[PDB]
Amino acid sequence: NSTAELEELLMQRSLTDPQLQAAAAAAADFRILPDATVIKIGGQSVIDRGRAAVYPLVDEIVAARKNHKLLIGTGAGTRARHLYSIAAGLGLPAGVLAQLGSSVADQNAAMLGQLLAKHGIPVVVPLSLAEVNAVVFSGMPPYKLWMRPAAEGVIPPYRTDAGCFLLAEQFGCKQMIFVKDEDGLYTANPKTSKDATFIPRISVDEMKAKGLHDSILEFPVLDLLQSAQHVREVQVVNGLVPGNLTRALAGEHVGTIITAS
Amino acid sequence: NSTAELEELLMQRSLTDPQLQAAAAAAADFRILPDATVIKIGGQSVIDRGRAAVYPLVDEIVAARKNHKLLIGTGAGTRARHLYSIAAGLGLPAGVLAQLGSSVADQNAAMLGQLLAKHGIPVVVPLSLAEVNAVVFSGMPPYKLWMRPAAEGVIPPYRTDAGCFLLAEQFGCKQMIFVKDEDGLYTANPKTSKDATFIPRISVDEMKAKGLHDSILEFPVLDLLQSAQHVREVQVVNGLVPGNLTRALAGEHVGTIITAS
Amino acid sequence: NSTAELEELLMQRSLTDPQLQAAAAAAADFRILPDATVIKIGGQSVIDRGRAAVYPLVDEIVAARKNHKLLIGTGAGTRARHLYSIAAGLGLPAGVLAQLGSSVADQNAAMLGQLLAKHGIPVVVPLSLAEVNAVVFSGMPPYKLWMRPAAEGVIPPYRTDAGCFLLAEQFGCKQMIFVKDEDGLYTANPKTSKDATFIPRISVDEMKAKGLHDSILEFPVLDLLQSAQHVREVQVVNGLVPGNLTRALAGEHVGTIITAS
Amino acid sequence: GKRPIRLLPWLQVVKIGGRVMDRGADAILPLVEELRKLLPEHRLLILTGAGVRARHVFSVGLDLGLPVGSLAPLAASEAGQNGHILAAMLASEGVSYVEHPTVADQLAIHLSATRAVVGSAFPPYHHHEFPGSRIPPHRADTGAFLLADAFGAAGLTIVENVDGIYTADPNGPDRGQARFLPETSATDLAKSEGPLPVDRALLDVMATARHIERVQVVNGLVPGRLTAALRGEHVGTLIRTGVRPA
Amino acid sequence: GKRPIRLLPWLQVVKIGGRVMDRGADAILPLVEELRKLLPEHRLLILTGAGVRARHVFSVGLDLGLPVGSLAPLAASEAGQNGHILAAMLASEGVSYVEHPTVADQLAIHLSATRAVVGSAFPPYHHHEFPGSRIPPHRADTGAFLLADAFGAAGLTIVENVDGIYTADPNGPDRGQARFLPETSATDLAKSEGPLPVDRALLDVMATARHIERVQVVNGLVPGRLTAALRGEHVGTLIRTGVRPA
Amino acid sequence: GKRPIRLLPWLQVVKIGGRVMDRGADAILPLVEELRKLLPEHRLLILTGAGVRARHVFSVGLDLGLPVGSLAPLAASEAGQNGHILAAMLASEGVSYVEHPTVADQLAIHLSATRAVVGSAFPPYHHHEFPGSRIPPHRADTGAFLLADAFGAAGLTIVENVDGIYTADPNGPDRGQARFLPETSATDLAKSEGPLPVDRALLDVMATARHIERVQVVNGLVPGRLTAALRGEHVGTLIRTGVRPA
Ligand SMILES: Nc1ncnc2c1ncn2[C@@H]1O[C@H](COP(=O)(O)OP(=O)(O)OP(=O)(O)O)[C@@H](O)[C@H]1O
Ligand SMILES: Nc1ncnc2c1ncn2[C@@H]1O[C@H](COP(=O)(O)OP(=O)(O)OP(=O)(O)O)[C@@H](O)[C@H]1O
Ligand SMILES: Nc1ncnc2c1ncn2[C@@H]1O[C@H](COP(=O)(O)OP(=O)(O)OP(=O)(O)O)[C@@H](O)[C@H]1O
Ligand SMILES: Nc1ncnc2c1ncn2[C@@H]1O[C@H](COP(=O)(O)OP(=O)(O)OP(=O)(O)O)[C@@H](O)[C@H]1O
Ligand SMILES: Nc1ncnc2c1ncn2[C@@H]1O[C@H](COP(=O)(O)OP(=O)(O)OP(=O)(O)O)[C@@H](O)[C@H]1O
Ligand SMILES: Nc1ncnc2c1ncn2[C@@H]1O[C@H](COP(=O)(O)OP(=O)(O)OP(=O)(O)O)[C@@H](O)[C@H]1O
Ligand SMILES: [Mg+2]
Ligand SMILES: [Mg+2]
Ligand SMILES: [Mg+2]
Repeated sequence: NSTAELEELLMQRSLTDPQLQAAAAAAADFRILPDATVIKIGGQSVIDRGRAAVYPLVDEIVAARKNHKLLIGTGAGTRARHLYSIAAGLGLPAGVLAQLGSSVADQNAAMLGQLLAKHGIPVVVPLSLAEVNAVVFSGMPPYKLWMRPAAEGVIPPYRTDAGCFLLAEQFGCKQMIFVKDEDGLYTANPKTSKDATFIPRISVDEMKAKGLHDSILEFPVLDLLQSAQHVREVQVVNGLVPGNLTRALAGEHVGTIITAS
Repeated sequence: NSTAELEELLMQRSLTDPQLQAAAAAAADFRILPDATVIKIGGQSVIDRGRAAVYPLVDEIVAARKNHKLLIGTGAGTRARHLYSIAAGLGLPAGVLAQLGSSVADQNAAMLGQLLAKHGIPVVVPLSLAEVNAVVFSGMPPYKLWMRPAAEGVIPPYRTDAGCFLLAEQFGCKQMIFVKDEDGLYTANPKTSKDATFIPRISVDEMKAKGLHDSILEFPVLDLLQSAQHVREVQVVNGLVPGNLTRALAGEHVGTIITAS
Repeated sequence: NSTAELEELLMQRSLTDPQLQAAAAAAADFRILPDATVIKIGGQSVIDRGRAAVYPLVDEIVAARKNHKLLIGTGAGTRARHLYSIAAGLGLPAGVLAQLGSSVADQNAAMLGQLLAKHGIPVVVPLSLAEVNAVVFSGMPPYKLWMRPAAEGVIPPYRTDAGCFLLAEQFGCKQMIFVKDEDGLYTANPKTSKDATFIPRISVDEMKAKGLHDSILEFPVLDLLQSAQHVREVQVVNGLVPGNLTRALAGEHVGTIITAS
Repeated sequence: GKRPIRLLPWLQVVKIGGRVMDRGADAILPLVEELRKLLPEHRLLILTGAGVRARHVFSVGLDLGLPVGSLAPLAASEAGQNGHILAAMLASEGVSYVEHPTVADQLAIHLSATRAVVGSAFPPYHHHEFPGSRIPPHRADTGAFLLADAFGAAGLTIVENVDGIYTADPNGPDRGQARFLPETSATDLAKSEGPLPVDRALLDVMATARHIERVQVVNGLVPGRLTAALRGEHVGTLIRTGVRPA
Repeated sequence: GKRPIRLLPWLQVVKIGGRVMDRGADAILPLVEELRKLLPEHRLLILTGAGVRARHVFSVGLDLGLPVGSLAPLAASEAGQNGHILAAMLASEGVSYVEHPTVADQLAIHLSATRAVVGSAFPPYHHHEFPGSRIPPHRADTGAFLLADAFGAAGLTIVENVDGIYTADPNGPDRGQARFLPETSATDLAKSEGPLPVDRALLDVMATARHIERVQVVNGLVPGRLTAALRGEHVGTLIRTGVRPA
Repeated sequence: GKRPIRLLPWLQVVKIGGRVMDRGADAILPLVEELRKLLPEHRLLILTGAGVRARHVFSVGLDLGLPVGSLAPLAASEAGQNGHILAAMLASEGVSYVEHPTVADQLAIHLSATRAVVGSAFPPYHHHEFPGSRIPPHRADTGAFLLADAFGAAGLTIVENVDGIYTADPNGPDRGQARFLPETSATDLAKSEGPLPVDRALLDVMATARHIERVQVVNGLVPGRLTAALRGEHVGTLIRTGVRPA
């Protein structure tokens, strides 16, 4: 297209106009933090398990910021499940539940941040990443009462996997790593199935075709991934295995790589 | 005067008392950030022009923070003019218009900050200046509803030139550079006059005597400049010329130097 | 105790239950900022005295952050005494007085911070301490209307000595130094007694037995000190003696050491 | 299904298009007079869109290459400015602009204190806007609908600079082709390609809605249409959301 | 003595136990209906405690070794969440959650705008919590009392999941030993060792109190007990604070 | 000229001198009783000045060499503290202190909720205070006038510790020379050298004023003078601003 045609369309058409949408799609693509990696530290899968899970990951974070710029987001976990149960039983809508879950992810960010404070790493970005090479943040999206509900039920569909993914995408980060409590994706939930098979690499479409739309990641994240401009694959790893985060940051193919296409 | 006489006056007289005012004028003069330079990046003159204007200045900012401490303030531009037109047509007062203009300068600071984020430079001071040698800020003064109106009309008289200047003055900075879209001051507006002549150096009094009170700078800034204790001259340069900001920071007399006296 | 017994108690008992309290007491002890020192700069004793007192301490702070991590808290002083007198005369309760005193400690933090800004030291922690090795903060606790009153009168019992001490304790800092205007503790107030004797070292219990519960420190701080897990002694030094803060940070036994036991 | 409760069942939500505000006093002053007369009749949350200034900030930001999560808050700012302007015109009636956190958590107390408040119609998606398009998808119509449906409000009325929805842009190149639609469903609109006066994302949030059964788009340039719409009179385009009534 | 003035002498403060909220709709819905009926009778500050989720965050934080000043705000967050839930159920009556700075400095205007507001019962001690115990001492009962007494409120009523204070935990291992106490003094309670349904720190702040003479602990699981308590009827355990009346 | 609209034409603004507050209960308690009686008669924005504590912070800050932009917020803080004190005394009437951003953007809703609010009279110039003098020029009188005129308020009354403006400081070294001025213009005052009980910058903002035609300075130490001034009775010094009436 052309800058003049885009500006003409932007003034004279609705933003819904397909011709304007197509001209905007031709715009240049700036990555804000291209050398950073976003990592999600799971709530139920890691932080809720306490020292045995968190302390080794603290050690890995401290070791990694030496050669890797990190944005470290927290999940929510069992306390958010409790709040969702109370509020859902009262008939409260997804937008109210969203704010409740955010508070739990914030508690987890505070706990992790306090263990990293002596290493210079704050809870929050540009200045911190330039100096101490890492920050900690709460993973819940800020949608609050404006959370889009799911098709069924009042549980917010965009929780901390989505929040972390969207930050990686909108900052143009080079990599997104989800740190959970299983080695990766399996053909069935490994906690409730005896003979589930490990999947090292899969596309979103293949996951859907295998019935795995809502397995180790919030299924809305898989659709966000297919729409993403910058982060076109993600890696899921087991944070309970010593060194697994370090190895993933070093390029080792631990865990499962899920690709947009 | 003396400290004891000053404290006596401060307790026993009105702050309006000329004797108290004169004793306070004898106080010592601390400069908070004496080695920093304040630069204003114009809204209409630079940021509104997009990549062709902004990207070269980003490059110069990144190069300069190596040897120069910078406070980088943003102007507002065409969106603020639009808001002022809407609000003035409704009869809203200058104090209401002031807050509207501030939002536009904030948008410009966010856009510039995102292009500098990967270089460590935040949008906001002491810690940032110590570590990454630069910060970005919105240039509008914080007066809001308490903005003093002009003698005529409802356009706020203290806008982003004034905001940036006042910060340079109250931090005791060594230099104030306004980055606009003309080489400097001319004897007439160079965009609407065929044979305007360039002025390398002029005093505020000379500008007033030549009819130039309201030309390349908000005319209220010229009176602030004459009252200033720390910043007694300013430099106006063309940000559209490659390297012009770098050269001004190096002491080259590009553009126009306007002196208080 | 054991983790399983603690979690059982935490679910099944009131937090008031002595068995739960004892199990929680067996928990591991993490120090958040173990290598930092908290210093209180007195309001009445230092900042209210102006340049002659403050400037030498600024110099010492700048010299010290080279080898010492510092959290620098401010006292309140004569303006807070004035506010307390006005408000007490109106019958306002301790919780209202608490917020008034906080504003004065904030003013003092701003003044000290502006003198340190060119050295990179901000007014506020983890990032600042990692990079510039010091921060300035207002020393008043955040209790506001929820301040516990004293047994008699409406003056808040937890003021800036308590605020600074509690931060040192809850961050697990290695040292707490109160910077006042006397060489240390004496057997009587040295300003109102001719032959008071200097005390280099004393325990809280010994202070109480000698009638010194409310002498150079807020007496509530002495009880906090006896309850503390991490900071089990404090040092009180004269900030008006050149180099005294530097020498205390170097391990010299200037002043008075008050021990919990 | 066991649909969620209605938090503020007595609330009427009115979204004012940013392009209406862009017309300045000629459009704003009649609208302010109409709103003044509505304050004693309804409990109103008045939410403003963004308009042309957001198109300008998109022009600059897209030229700078910025992603959709950067453009979202930049546009939202323009809707906030429109809200501050409109609230100022109603201040003498006790109306103020309220910020997003206040709308989300304290709206009930604010509507107890006064008859109406003004806020920004954009949702606070910020840098968590969804990718796909370079233009932020969750805009003022979508934000206003999400809020009205979350609260279980009695209605949402969208105040436009046109009579409603046509089969083509009535100000565009196919303007002689454009036929007015008195009524439509969101599902039917979503299956059409072509421009609309409402966000495409509005149709998506209508599909998951739990309370609001219909939204009327009316011409704010015609005095009296907002008043009629708030009484349920059919004076523009009715959009059926697919929420089924009792 | 010249005791301080009463800032809000007409205020009634009600603290709702976090363990009551933890029972979900079965307990909350009757309580909400009772509160609705009380709004026209009293000017209410409703403060929520934390409950079981704070026990979980203590389990994690203690396992991570965190100090008591870290655990204090983590627990306070759960009380805030309970407050947001309860306020949402009362939104249609004009009730909203108000944040701590607003409670501290703007409560009078908020209770002029509406009949009740909800806030967190925990005090904002944050990382300035006192050391000694690894469990934060200044919790929801203590915060609610400090606030009620600072304001000079007409009363503080504590709404529990039990009838009041017993001589042993009525749900604990010595449950057959537990005898109900209709009335007690704070000083007598403070000299007992053993668990209570109220913070031990509550007894300490009662000893320095300047206005509140008695606090009633009542069973919120029994409809009507809160209403009776707010009229001074004896339906639970009365705690005498030791403030002497005129 | 086409002067701007009046945002809050029914508002009365009252500025209370910080030196009045400095007298403590002996002055504050009668003033509080007078304000209580005025709440049903007027819609009031009550703004407090700074007083003697700002002189102390100037003494320290000037000794430390700090610039005028540093001293401005330090003085403003003292005016805020005076405002918190005064509001606390009126809390039982529904009055609270409101912060500057709230005054600027939400005053209308706050004065719908309650009959009066208190705020700081200093303007939020902060480090953007003007250079020239080492003493901040835009102080409490100036801030209160800027706000009253921006809102188009019905009046601004300045409550002083003296009867009004004299030809010399009536408490100063030329005190036998001092003659009371019942009426003056701002332009006449601005051409006099010598001290005044009002900021010199007040005279400058009066010259660019768009609505307020007169400001009365009255003695707050004399019960009844504020009440009379708010009814337009001449009980102190009237300052004509030079805004010409219809
Ligand atoms: N096919 C599958 N393969 C692997 N794991 C699966 C599968 N299906 C379900 N899971 C489950 O998904 C879980 C991880 O999701 P979970 O929500 O616990 O992660 P989290 O990031 O810790 O969440 P939060 O942060 O929201 O607490 C695993 O514990 C596993 O039991
Ligand atoms: N005598 C003169 N010499 C030079 N420029 C002049 C003169 N008179 C008027 N100008 C105009 O002043 C303009 C610069 O002011 P302008 O407000 O555009 O700058 P800005 O800092 O970009 O503003 P903002 O940041 O508020 O948008 C130039 O574009 C020029 O057209
Ligand atoms: N026995 C004692 N030994 C030493 N000093 C004592 C004794 N008794 C009283 N004091 C007094 O305590 C004072 C220090 O307390 P003060 O409150 O002034 O300190 P501060 O930290 O500056 O306070 P703030 O910061 O609250 O203004 C000394 O100036 C001294 O006069
Ligand atoms: N099918 C259609 N029917 C009606 N109007 C249409 C249609 N397609 C495009 N439009 C155009 O949409 C315009 C309204 O623009 P738009 O919806 O962007 O403004 P707005 O709603 O005021 O802005 P905002 O979304 O920022 O509040 C109409 O003037 C019309 O030209
Ligand atoms: N002496 C006692 N009398 C009555 N209840 C007791 C006693 N000792 C322990 N308890 C227990 O305290 C329980 C109430 O728990 P708790 O006080 O922690 O909850 P809460 O007040 O709802 O929580 P929060 O303090 O977070 O608001 C009762 O159910 C009872 O089992
Ligand atoms: N010409 C004058 N007429 C009347 N009073 C004067 C004059 N010149 C000086 N003053 C002095 O001004 C005093 C009032 O002090 P000032 O105006 O500083 O206090 P304030 O208005 O209470 O303080 P603030 O400006 O902080 O609110 C009077 O008591 C009087 O001594
Ligand atoms: Mg539209
Ligand atoms: Mg209890
Ligand atoms: Mg005065």
